[PDB]
Amino acid sequence: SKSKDRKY
Amino acid sequence: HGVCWIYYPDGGSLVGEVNEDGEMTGEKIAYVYPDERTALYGKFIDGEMIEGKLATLMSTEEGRPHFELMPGNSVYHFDKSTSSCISTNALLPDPYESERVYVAESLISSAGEGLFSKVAVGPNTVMSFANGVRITHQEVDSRDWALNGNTLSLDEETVIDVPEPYNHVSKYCASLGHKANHSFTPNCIYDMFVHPRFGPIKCIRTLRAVEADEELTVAYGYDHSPPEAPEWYQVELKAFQATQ
Ligand SMILES: Nc1ncnc2c1ncn2[C@@H]1O[C@H](CSCC[C@H](N)C(=O)O)[C@@H](O)[C@H]1O
Repeated sequence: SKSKDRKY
Repeated sequence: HGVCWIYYPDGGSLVGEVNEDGEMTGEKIAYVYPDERTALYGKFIDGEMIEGKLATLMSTEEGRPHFELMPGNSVYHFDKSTSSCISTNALLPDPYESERVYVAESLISSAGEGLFSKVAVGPNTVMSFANGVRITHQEVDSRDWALNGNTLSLDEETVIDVPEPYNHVSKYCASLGHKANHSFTPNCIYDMFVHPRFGPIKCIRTLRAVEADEELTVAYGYDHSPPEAPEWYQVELKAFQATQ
């Protein structure tokens, strides 16, 4: 995702 | 009659005499920030802030908080962002955050502005709030990185963004967490936060003690092997990888 702090 | 305190996991709380249904409804309810001292005191309905006036918790007696109202006429209300509105009062700063952080030129080269501590604090200290407009992962992931400098994932449904020109503090300063720069050796982390004005958002919390005027940094946490990341970060990831 092109966002900070996603939980992968 | 009894007072109740209801804590969020982040350490903020609601406090007051509850009504017959055990709801936080009345004219003398307060939200107390994680410093256990700064408060927004006044009218709440089922724990939603209708009119909170800035106050300081001066003592507690038999569990009952005793406040002193701060001077001025700083009032706050629940004002969760939407997909197109960041805030009803974009220039009204958060009173907790304003005592803990300020924005200045980053110490990181070519990184623009950064977020700095105003005072020395210990580990696990909430410093700043990351609020923004609420849009979908589809919108963000389907558009160019140049539009995604300020996007922060909130949960699996929502991303928080501070789109231009609200990324300049002269247009938006109600919260400042979007001003923290990235580091692979960060002194802060993102954490979930339930804010009485912003609603459910994220905060910047220290990992360790920090000194006054120290720059606050968080790991942006881009996926390194889906790296799905802007160029400056891909570059920085290689330097980081080298030093290891
Ligand atoms: N470690 C780093 N190196 C270079 N640029 C960085 C960086 N961390 C953050 N940035 C910059 O900051 C942006 C994310 S928002 C961070 C606040 C920004 N520096 C500002 O002045 O408003 C990125 O798009 C990138 O331009």
